[PDB]
Amino acid sequence: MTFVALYDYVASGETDLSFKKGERLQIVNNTEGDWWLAHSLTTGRTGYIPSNYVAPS
Repeated sequence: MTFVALYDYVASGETDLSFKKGERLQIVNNTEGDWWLAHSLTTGRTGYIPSNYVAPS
């Protein structure tokens, strides 16, 4: 499922994914939690993102 970033996000660790507002991100894993594993359709990188920064697209 594809979500779209509502805000910019700047990563702070090894495992999260930076992204820009409007970037489209594929869900890799959102089975549970506030942090989701996502895959960017702009960069192709995969990492954890804050779920409250994205909405379905």
